[PDB]
Amino acid sequence: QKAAALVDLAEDGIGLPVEILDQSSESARYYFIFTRLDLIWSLNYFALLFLNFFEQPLWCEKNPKPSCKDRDYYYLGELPYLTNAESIIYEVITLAILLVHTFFPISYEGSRIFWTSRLNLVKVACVVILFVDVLVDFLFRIAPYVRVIIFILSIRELRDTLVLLSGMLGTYLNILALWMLFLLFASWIAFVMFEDTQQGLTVFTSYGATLYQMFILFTTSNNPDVWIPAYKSSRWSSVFFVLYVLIGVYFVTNLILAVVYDSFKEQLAKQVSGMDQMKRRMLEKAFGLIDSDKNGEIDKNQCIKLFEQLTNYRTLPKISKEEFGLIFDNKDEFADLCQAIALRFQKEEVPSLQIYHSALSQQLRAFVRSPNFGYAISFILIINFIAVVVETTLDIEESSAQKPWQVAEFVFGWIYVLEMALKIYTYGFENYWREGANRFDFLVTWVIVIGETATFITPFSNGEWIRYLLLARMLRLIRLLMNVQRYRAFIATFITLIPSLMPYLGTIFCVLCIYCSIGVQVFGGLGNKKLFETELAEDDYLLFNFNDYPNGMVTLFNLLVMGNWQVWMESYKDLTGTWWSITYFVSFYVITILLLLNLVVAFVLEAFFTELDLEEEEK
Amino acid sequence: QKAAALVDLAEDGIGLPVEILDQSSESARYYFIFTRLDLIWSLNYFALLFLNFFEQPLWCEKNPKPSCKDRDYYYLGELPYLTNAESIIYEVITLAILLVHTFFPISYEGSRIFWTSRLNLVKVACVVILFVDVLVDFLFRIAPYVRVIIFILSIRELRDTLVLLSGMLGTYLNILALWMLFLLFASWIAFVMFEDTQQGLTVFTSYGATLYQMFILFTTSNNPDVWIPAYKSSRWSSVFFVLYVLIGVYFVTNLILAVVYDSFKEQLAKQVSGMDQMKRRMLEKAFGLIDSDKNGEIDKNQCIKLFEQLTNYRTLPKISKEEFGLIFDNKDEFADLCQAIALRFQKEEVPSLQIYHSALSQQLRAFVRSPNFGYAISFILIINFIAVVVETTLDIEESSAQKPWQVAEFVFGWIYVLEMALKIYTYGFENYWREGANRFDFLVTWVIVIGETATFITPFSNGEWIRYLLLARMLRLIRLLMNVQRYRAFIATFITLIPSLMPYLGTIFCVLCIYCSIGVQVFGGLGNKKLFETELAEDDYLLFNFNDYPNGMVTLFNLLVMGNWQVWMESYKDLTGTWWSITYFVSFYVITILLLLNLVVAFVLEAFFTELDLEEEEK
Ligand SMILES: COc1ccc([C@@H]2N[C@@H](C(=O)O)Cc3c2[nH]c2ccccc32)cc1CN1CCN(c2ccccc2F)CC1
Ligand SMILES: COc1ccc([C@@H]2N[C@@H](C(=O)O)Cc3c2[nH]c2ccccc32)cc1CN1CCN(c2ccccc2F)CC1
Ligand SMILES: [Ca+2]
Ligand SMILES: [Ca+2]
Ligand SMILES: [Ca+2]
Ligand SMILES: [Ca+2]
Ligand SMILES: [Ca+2]
Ligand SMILES: [Ca+2]
Ligand SMILES: [Ca+2]
Ligand SMILES: [Ca+2]
Ligand SMILES: [Ca+2]
Ligand SMILES: [Ca+2]
Repeated sequence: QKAAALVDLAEDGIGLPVEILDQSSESARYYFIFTRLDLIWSLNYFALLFLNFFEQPLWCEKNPKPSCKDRDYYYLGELPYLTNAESIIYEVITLAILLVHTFFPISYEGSRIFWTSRLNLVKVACVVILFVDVLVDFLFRIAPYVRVIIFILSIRELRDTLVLLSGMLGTYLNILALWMLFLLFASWIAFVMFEDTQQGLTVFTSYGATLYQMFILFTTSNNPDVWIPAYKSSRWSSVFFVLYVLIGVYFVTNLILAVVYDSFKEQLAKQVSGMDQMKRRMLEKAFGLIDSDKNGEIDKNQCIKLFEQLTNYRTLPKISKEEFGLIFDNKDEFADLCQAIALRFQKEEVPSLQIYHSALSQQLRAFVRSPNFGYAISFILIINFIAVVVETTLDIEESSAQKPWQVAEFVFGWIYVLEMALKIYTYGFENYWREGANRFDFLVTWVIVIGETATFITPFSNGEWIRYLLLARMLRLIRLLMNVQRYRAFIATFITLIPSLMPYLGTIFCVLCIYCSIGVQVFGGLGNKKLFETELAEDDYLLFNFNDYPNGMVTLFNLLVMGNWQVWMESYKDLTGTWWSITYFVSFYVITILLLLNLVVAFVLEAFFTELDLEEEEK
Repeated sequence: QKAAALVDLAEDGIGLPVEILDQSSESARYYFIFTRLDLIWSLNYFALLFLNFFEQPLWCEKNPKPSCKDRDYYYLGELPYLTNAESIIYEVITLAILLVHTFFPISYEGSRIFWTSRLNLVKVACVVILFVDVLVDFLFRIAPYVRVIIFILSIRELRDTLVLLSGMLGTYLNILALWMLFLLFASWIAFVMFEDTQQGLTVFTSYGATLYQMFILFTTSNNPDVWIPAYKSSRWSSVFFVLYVLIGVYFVTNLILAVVYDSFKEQLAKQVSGMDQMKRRMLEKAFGLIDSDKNGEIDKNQCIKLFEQLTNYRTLPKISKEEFGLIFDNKDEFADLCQAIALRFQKEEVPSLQIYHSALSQQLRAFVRSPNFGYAISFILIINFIAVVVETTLDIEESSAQKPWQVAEFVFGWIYVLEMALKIYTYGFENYWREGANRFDFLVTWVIVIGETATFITPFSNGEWIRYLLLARMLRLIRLLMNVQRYRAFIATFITLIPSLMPYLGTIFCVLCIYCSIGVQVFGGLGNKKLFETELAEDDYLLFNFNDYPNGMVTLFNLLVMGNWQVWMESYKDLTGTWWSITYFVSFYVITILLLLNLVVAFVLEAFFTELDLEEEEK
């Protein structure tokens, strides 16, 4: 419908999808049908992108290919790894399925328009660097790097997040320079102080070592341990370090975050503003198609229809009458009107789903929308909680009475696949997928049903571990505490934080994956027998990894939490012998600790502060 | 002057002193003269309060008074300590000088008014608990506690800061309860997971130990070390802890600060608002005395005088004329007028200082206010910097040529005592004390001159260490970088942070002093010979303190930076044997790490954010 090309586009303004094709000459118009089918394609790609990115943890390492002992607990590792005969198939498969997706934009874009767009040219550019590796691998250095790189821009949420980092990255280098001058100047005054004293052994390499130590003391990871010989020479030596750590942590390290916070708050206001201009680009598009006379304004009889399919197709406002004209007695105004319909009149109605009779289903559908059903599943999870605490508490007692209660938990898992099956049937798959909590339950109910088929066709620890975890589907009981006025902002922020922090937690995560590809290449060994035991002992327990990519992934996490992080840096230094290997650890800290982790803090607070002004606005 | 009782009070509104005596029937009026002399009394008390608070570090410990070996390196300590024969004198002296100060309010207050005021009654209450100890000490448990307690409220800046904590302390307990439930619930799911596995040795005491470990992992101080047996049993064990540390640090620990931030921002808006009502209480007081007719408004001829002694006594606006009435052609309006005079017309003029001739001094005074003098001392510190870097760099070379340059640094110290003596003479001691940088230099110039008298009457390390440090008087060269538009907000915040963070850094500091008095009493020993070596080894190097109050003060700092903090908590646990000694460490963390240190972060950012909107306002 000529009028429906705009109502559907008005709900696209409220729902906020993003596409940039101006002309186009549900059902709208031609360019839309070129892109419309991408949705199933996008859903199937979703699995491909995940597996493409994971082809690097499951990848076979590069240092085992030469000498010496092949696939041993020596130079430790723990995953399935890979055989290239079984590797290239996935390279070929993931690549081929990928290439269909990267050139699919030309369907809805122009031929030259696709090639000239900076997004699609780099997309195909990393698409051409992964094909050459595959051909050469068939008959390996920067091959995993394009996996994560083609992954970070394969998703828009990670892409706009990386762009947000760019605008604030410039001011971040200038404060790092001042941070460097502080470390530089503080290292100087510290070294001269302790050249004619006993701590000349810690300042033996002098400024080169004393800057390295004042740098880790800036992280306080070695606070009582780095200046303990000086504190043994004179008690008044501590006066310097409490002075330094004070300024270093409470003055320096604090206002560093205050920079990111403001720079992040600025760039986020830049992103949502351009998001508004983009959203209005569809709203002005919809209006521009119903204003045929180009005068800039629409008539009554020309807008009574636009409301008429807005009240029917999308949301529930009112009913049209002959009193329509009784209530009666521009381009930029229509956008505000639908945005006002978007907050009050808007409650996205059910899409279809049938060639079927409502009769037999009509019973179940009304009794399931009743609030008493919401209380029923609630009490079912309460009686499930007191049930789970008994099965688990009978494992610790080791009494064999853990068995009868643990099979009753399986019947609880059947209550929820019933609940999943009856609720998706009584609301529609799209309405059931609209709310965030129901998407979760669906995929966690489906991790139970694949467990049931597996656990019972396969044949305790085969069933206890795989099922007792999914009591996490009883975690929406925490929404109860939002009724308490105190904890409302806390839980409501946290709940709204879990998804909103995920694009930022996936970005910092991809950094480790680039970093782990580097650590694998540069640190393949570990002189494995005399340098391993001399370097670390209590920390050799810690440095039992980073010879494997998952081992490297968990140890970058240990460096990401910064818990005894310097024991990896100081060791891999003397495992390589040169001071230039600690740069990998200095570059890590600067890029993720002083930057990415400082960023996610400002996001949480700003998200919490936005939750405050929101609950303040309702009253 | 009847008119001058109000202009001086109007500058008290702009300068913001605080006193609460309504009637009073420089020179103002009777109640003021009762308080006016307190200024010299307050300056002398300033030294008394400092020494009173320090009578606890220099205090002789309590566990050495019984057995066994008296004053040995055994159960280690390092300060001068105390002999009670030489202790009580300072008790008697500090007490007697104190009591004069605590009852001095009755001079300007009413007799019943002093006794009924909650401030003065508790002031005298801790004044009566310190007198009983002194009498009994002459012929000891809660005696140091009233030192810090009578100190935290002896200064208004620490007092209003403690009050700011009170309004936000209530909501802090409720989030601690949710933090406790997270630790509780996470400890549960963690223990049941690892009861039938190898990590049953770390979860040997089960929930009691696993909560204790998940609590320290929440601090990440033992991140790679606490779950290393589980990661050795299965690689998929790390999936749980990365999940937990993620939520624990990035979700939980973050929004905890977001609470303090908002609660701190609220209570700070409460403090400055009541500060404004208090400031206006003097402004409405000054107006109320020049409005004799009580109608609420003042005449021209009645306000032309008030401006006439405002332009003469305090600041420089304009000149009165017969054109005064040519420019011409209420209570709440007059306050805004002087506050507008306070930002534009206001530039606090020089107080007197003489019975002397300006003649011989009139030369030096005009040549020192010239900008070329500011460039002269600037180049003098630049040539001082390149001078200091050579003397120090000749100590490291150990060449005897360090001597001639190091005596030339003494002549630099004479340039600055000259600069101090000529500048205080050409501006007045009060103008020289008005600016914050000049107060600093004065006291650091005076730490040089006491060094000169000492260093030369006493007779290298006797002179190098005591003088090369005071190159810190060349630190105002950092104000240069404020000319660079990038680093302006950074340095300007930092400079405005150093004093503004001091009342908050003194508050957290006094907490350690209460806490150290506790650690001394409860932990006097260290079974010193078998439990010391079995408890800690690498950490016995760390646990070489907390048997002395300064030793306890530096180790609470080590716990304050949270660097390997659990090694003190876990040890003093098995040094006492009971789990209830770790509460001292849990109570510490909660009170200062999750509360006070989270607070000083919000202050820095808010101070930095206020510096941003300030530099934005000038343009
Ligand atoms: C690594 O090599 C150096 C060794 C000593 C010094 C100075 N020598 C010291 C002394 O004499 O006290 C300490 C000190 C210096 N400058 C200061 C300024 C303020 C406070 C302390 C100092 C500078 C450098 C730096 N070079 C060489 C290396 N470069 C450099 C290296 C990496 C990144 C950026 C850089 F640019 C450029 C300049
Ligand atoms: C210290 O003693 C206990 C031992 C076990 C439990 C519970 N037993 C566990 C189980 O069976 O899994 C773990 C668990 C419980 N409750 C939960 C709620 C949510 C998640 C996990 C749990 C409770 C307590 C607490 N008592 C006794 C001690 N008190 C208590 C002690 C200090 C401060 C405040 C308090 F109030 C009051 C209630
Ligand atoms: Ca390959
Ligand atoms: Ca020396
Ligand atoms: Ca029209
Ligand atoms: Ca057991
Ligand atoms: Ca490890
Ligand atoms: Ca005493
Ligand atoms: Ca089991
Ligand atoms: Ca009047
Ligand atoms: Ca030397
Ligand atoms: Ca120590």
